[PDB]
Amino acid sequence: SLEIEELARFAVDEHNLEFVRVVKAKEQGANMHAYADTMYYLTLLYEAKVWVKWEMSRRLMTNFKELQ
Amino acid sequence: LLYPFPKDCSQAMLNGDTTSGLYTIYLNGDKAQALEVFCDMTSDGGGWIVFLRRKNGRENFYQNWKAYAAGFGDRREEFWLGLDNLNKITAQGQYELRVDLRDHGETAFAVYDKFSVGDAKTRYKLKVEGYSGTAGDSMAYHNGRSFSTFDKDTDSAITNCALSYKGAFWYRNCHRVNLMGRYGDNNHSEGVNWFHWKGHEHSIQFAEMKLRPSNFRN
Repeated sequence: SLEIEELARFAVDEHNLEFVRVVKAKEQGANMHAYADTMYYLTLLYEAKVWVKWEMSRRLMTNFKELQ
Repeated sequence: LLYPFPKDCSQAMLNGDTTSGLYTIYLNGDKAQALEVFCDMTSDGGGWIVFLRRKNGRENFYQNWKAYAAGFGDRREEFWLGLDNLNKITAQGQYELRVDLRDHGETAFAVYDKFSVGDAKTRYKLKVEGYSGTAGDSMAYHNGRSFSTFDKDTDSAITNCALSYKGAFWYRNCHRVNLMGRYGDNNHSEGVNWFHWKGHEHSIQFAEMKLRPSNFRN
């Protein structure tokens, strides 16, 4: 829920509106492995699509977001 | 002939060859650089070099880097044209990509207005942009990725995508397209997948990827 709110705030920031709350959140599209890239479908009324992606950098696992 | 050494299937078609089948093309119209390719002359205006065909599972697509660089298979049947060939063809001008999918009497397709493959030094880096069609935009996820096989992973991969998902592709983490995946494999993400058409738990019966100059549209 804290992570979902950070995604929703990130989406509003990337679009820029003043974030009030998350109405609905669903994840879809990940391959069947731990730390697979996934799309969040957020209702906040607005509908946002936010990538949560993972990449290795110098044998460290990194996590980043993109507004779709 | 209008083009005595046709450099792709669109020049072969402009020469008056209108029947799908095997044709000799010549990279950069060089007589010394003959390549026998399968031309799809009937789909969506014709003039297409086919570079992937899946239709029955008879051919092995779970192959190493060298096989994907060189190409493998009977070009009349299931095959992969080879990444060196794709690099050299896409370097000749501005090519578009078409993907034809068929499954249990249903059909869909995707077109990408810009399609190119980098050289071996780039690990055959994919450029794929400008989606239209009915299959859904599953290649966008793969734009900018290097190629990977079970025996050559990337320094950015979380898991070995080719090993895990029984194929070879321009993987990220890992795919929304797996058209060189394992035939008939409905296990999550392991099969002949086009995510935005049939998802990760449905291996598609028939798939072709093909390319031609984008100016052929006009």
